[PDB]
Amino acid sequence: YSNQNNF
Repeated sequence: YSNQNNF
């Protein structure tokens, strides 16, 4: 699993 949250 890999995730990036760019607010």
